[PDB]
Amino acid sequence: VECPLCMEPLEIDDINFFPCTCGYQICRFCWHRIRTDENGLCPACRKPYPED
Amino acid sequence: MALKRIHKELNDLARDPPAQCSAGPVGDDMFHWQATIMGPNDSPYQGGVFFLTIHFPTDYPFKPPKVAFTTRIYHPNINSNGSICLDILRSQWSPALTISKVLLSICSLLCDPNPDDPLVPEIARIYKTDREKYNRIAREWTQKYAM
Ligand SMILES: [Zn+2]
Ligand SMILES: [Zn+2]
Repeated sequence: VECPLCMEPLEIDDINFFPCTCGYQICRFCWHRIRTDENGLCPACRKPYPED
Repeated sequence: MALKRIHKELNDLARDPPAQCSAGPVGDDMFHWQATIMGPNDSPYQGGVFFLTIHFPTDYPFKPPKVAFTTRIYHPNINSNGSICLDILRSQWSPALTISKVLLSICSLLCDPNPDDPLVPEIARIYKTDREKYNRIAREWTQKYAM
């Protein structure tokens, strides 16, 4: 499994880690980046993530 | 970490490229994608070999990639200097979007261009005024630039 956010593998316990219930799951080492330079939006929704 | 995306998509669209858009070689920089696009059968655009140097920033899968066509193609939405702006890439975009979607957007723009002018309106104005006027030069230009 590789997150389409960086085309890099994921973690076993990261498979159930989704900052959005739109089925879009992504490794922690990807979501955190969205909250660094981006407004923390869904890469397929443009909506802000409910995550902290 | 996140850079892998550039090479991963590069090889991905190299072996099995989508419709019209094909990848493979890189430019002067790893963030400088040297992809190649092919023209459709409905519009006066041939395949040949048209390079489009897409410049990715340090936030490629987060910030809109700066697409700059290398091969000067006569397209109403592709300026002679290489200025090519994607509609879905205008006014930001959704964080991480595969390059496939970005490239496919150019393909959709190849089949009957958009009258909305970008940097230089000339190419869009001629299309907006008369199709044949641009049709005759489009197929001619694509042929002369087909090396
Ligand atoms: Zn990742
Ligand atoms: Zn969402």
